[PDB]
Amino acid sequence: CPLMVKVLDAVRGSPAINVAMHVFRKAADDTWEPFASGKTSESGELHGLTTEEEFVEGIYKVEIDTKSYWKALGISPFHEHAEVVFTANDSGPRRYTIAALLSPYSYSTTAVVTN
Amino acid sequence: CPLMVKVLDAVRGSPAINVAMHVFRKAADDTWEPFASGKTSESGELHGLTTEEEFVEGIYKVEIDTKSYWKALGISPFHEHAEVVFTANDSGPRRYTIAALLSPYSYSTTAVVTN
Ligand SMILES: CCc1oc2ccccc2c1C(=O)c1cc(I)c(O)c(I)c1
Ligand SMILES: CCc1oc2ccccc2c1C(=O)c1cc(I)c(O)c(I)c1
Repeated sequence: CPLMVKVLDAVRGSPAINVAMHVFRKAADDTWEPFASGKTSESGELHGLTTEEEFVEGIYKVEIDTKSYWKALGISPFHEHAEVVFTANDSGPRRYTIAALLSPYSYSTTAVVTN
Repeated sequence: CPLMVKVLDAVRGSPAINVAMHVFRKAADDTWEPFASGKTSESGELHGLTTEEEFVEGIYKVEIDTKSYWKALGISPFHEHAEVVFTANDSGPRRYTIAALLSPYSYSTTAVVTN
């Protein structure tokens, strides 16, 4: 699992469950091409998005649909989505965990990158 | 000043000075059109982006060039940029501060919306 995404809820102190997200990869013409998508599980984690063969060098974007998550909880959030953009595998393959911690008007994102 | 941006540095404990950013407004065809841009001041703030007349309801994206900021300090960053995508809503007189707190492998953003 070279790319995993973990989402937490800072209001409830819990994993953020059923959070949809889309992953895009920048193509040679500099447009965003669909790469993978999914939703977080009961643990707030989304596994199995890609494989080591498919996950080549490039610039990737993870668009986390935080708006839908908050609205289903009756909260009108500030952000449309949390957007994480990064170069992957520039120095050879890595494993990437993209984490997001969500509040209605704020979010943080970090990456844990291992060899 | 209906819209202001402030950027802090979590490694140095200081405003993030000379950080470039562009603001985009979502167009009818889902494209991002340039709206405003600038560089943060010695206080890490960017003022005068727009006016109340021009800053109408809609979806806006602030794209913060965090990669160049870290490169200039000699620090290897994870993100290509920090993106903040939000809907501007007319519900009372509102002034928006978009803030970002930067680390090489992590960032946080929040909105301080006041009257
Ligand atoms: C931005 C997301 C985030 O905010 C934080 C605030 C305080 C401490 C950690 C975090 C954190 C994490 O990244 C994170 C949390 C867990 I639990 C975890 O298992 C993994 I891997 C990553
Ligand atoms: C993500 C932005 C952010 O990260 C933080 C981490 C800890 C405490 C506060 C913050 C903070 C702020 O909102 C913020 C900070 C300052 I100083 C400020 O002048 C204004 I307006 C806003």
